[PDB]
Amino acid sequence: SNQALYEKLEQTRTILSVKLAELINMTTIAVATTSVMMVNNQ
Amino acid sequence: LVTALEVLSLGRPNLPTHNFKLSGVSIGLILQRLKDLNLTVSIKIALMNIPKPLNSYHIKNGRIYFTVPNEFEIQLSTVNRQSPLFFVDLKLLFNTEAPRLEKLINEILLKLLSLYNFLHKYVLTLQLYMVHREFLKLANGGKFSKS
Amino acid sequence: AATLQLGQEFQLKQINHQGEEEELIALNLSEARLVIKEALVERRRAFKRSQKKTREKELESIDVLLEQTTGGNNKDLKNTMQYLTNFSRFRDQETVGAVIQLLKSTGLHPFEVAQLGSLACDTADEAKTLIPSLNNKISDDELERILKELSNLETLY
Amino acid sequence: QWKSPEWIQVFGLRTENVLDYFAESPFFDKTSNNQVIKMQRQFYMQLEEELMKLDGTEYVLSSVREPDFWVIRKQRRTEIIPLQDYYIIGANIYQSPTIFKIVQSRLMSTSYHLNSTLESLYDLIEFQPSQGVHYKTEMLDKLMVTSIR
Amino acid sequence: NSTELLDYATKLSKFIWPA
Amino acid sequence: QALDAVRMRLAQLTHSLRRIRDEMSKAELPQWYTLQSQLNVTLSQLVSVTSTLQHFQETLDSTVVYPLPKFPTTSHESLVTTLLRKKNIPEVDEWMKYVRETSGVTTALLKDEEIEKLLQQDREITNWARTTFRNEYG
Amino acid sequence: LEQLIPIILRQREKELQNEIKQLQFVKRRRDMLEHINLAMNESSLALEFVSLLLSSVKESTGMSSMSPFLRKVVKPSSLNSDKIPYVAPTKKEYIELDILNKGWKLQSLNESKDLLRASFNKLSSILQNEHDYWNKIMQSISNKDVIFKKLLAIKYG
Repeated sequence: SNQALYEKLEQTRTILSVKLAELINMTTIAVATTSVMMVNNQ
Repeated sequence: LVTALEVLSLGRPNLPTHNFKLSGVSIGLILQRLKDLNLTVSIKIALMNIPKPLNSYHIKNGRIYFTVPNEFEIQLSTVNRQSPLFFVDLKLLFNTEAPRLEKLINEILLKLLSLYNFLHKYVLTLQLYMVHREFLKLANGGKFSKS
Repeated sequence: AATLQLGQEFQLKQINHQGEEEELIALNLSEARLVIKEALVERRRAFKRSQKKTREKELESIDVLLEQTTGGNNKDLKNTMQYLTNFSRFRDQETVGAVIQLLKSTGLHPFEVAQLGSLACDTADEAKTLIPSLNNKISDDELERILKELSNLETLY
Repeated sequence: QWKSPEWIQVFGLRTENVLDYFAESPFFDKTSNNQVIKMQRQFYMQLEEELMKLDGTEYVLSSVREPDFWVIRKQRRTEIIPLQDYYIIGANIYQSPTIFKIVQSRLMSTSYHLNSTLESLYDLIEFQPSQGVHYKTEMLDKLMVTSIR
Repeated sequence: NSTELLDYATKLSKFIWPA
Repeated sequence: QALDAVRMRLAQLTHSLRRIRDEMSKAELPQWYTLQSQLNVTLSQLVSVTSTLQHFQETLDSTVVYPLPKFPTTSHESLVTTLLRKKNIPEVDEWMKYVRETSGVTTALLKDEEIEKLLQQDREITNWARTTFRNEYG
Repeated sequence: LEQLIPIILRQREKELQNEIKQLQFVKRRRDMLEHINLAMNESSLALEFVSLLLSSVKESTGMSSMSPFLRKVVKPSSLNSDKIPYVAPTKKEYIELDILNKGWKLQSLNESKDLLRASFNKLSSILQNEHDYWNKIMQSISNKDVIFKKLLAIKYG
């Protein structure tokens, strides 16, 4: 049952970090409002 | 001249009294209507053969509140009120005991003499199930020997 | 063969259990997955009713929760669900209704439109070569248009 | 905008009168053939026939409905290439739709409203590491059933 | 009084809504 | 052609928002997985519509749409004005102008003629940031 | 008179005769209904506008998204299909839009910072209280203290 914590936890870490970099790369570039809500949802 | 009297009386009341939504934006006599309803019921109840345990009653403001003692920290008293009268034998009733009970009495009432029977039976059961409710507590509590 | 002449039980004329006449029901590998995955849900509700008194992980997990429902004698249906899901590009029954609206607009046979919706093609020659029954029954430009609208209806899930 | 009800009752609501109304509008061009006609006067189909002789911008009628919805088509003749399409609705001047911008507007509204909901729900979130997210007479009935039985 | 209505109500028959 | 998909995505938008309305119409809020899922569907529909809208912005601005004589306008007139109202809701335009006032650059800097340099600095900081992310991910 | 006793009874016993003779979250639910209500209104109006705008070039395919009133109002093969010169590139050559973009992105940054700080506070308090709970559990489990099992139970006798 620990392998589910390996894959699941590691997936949450990759989504957190990579999604954070995608966030900062989308904060820096009705398109503006869609950027507001995409950033907020990230 | 009507509109002249209207502007004399500040405004034009035919507009709000004729318009609906515009009208949507713009006590002792009622008390005497309840006493007139007991005079109609009191003569039909006065003519019919009221059972012996129901000869005592108190005509309340717009209703007939009659009692008979029992238990369960209360007294078996009910409030009755209806409207029809043309039929002497059967008498439709609208009563309440002092959600299921309301529709049960509005169910057995919508069919004078029936009311007691049902109620009697109910009381009986509640006196049995009194007994049952006691026996259970005797079966669990101070039950030394069960044989 | 593949010449619009199937077997006896697979003829265009079918009869239901009530005695009425019904056309042969041909399904493509799009709604065919949503119908099995659909009915298995109400089957799970029926199994949990009498009990009182990314895209692959959810697929296999739901197939396990439904495998617990059945008596462990129909795993080829779950492997078939993995086959369809691995070969399916459609989703949601609304878009499927649009696809039926685009297939029935030409006036073709149910088996033909099933082979149309079940295969991924880019040109009309692909649809005419993979489907030997369709070679002159419908225009090529209309098939290319259907493949364009379908190409806009497919989304990577 | 542009409201002029005084010129409506003195001349009526006809094709020529509408040509004069749009001629009085600020959207009228000085290089139009109608202005050339006005210069020739100092020196319904017949009007279009006369407009076939001159060269320049044009205001050709499109669709005839009485008395409300008329189309005014400004077109620069050369083959005739159009310019803009005007519409008269209740003695008012309407602009070209340009669909895309309008399609932006509605979406903007929906987005903001959704944002409102998205905040409101986040105000009711209870975070627990073991519980997750949180959001901050029968026996008497059976007695009466066995009683009436 | 009626004297104000006999001389004021006569001007209410000639009047279109204001524009 | 594109609006054939715009009507479908807006239809799924109305269905999703109606489902969220049904989930929020209860006394106690249900599970959060369905709420967040429906919200993700809503955002997917909005982004899906805005993407195709921004892709076809030069074609829609090259045509005019107004009803034909085949239209019951003699009975209803304000409705036809509502169906082709370019004017935005006063809330989106009002708060739009307010945000334009609370953006750190107004028309007084338009008179100074100086925006492309600030944009250049912005893009440069995008490059620096992306390089720092390259290293920190390395 | 049978219509006055109910309303008077809902708006408004002998003691009253002599007395007159001598003389938090429900609001949030409503906020949900209001916001989602406005979103439903704008979405429905947008859908109707897209369908009616569609009805100009339609083969009746896009009239299927209408209401029973819009179908009898609008007609197929109607409206204007005229074309005008391009207006988008002339507006794109201007630099009046980048300002708004920068502003909205800055506001996005600020809001993100605020929400992240609030979550920092909440998770901080949660970590404090839960850490106190763990520090209290350490004195109730090792190998001498017995413990059993969504809470922790314990048998005495």
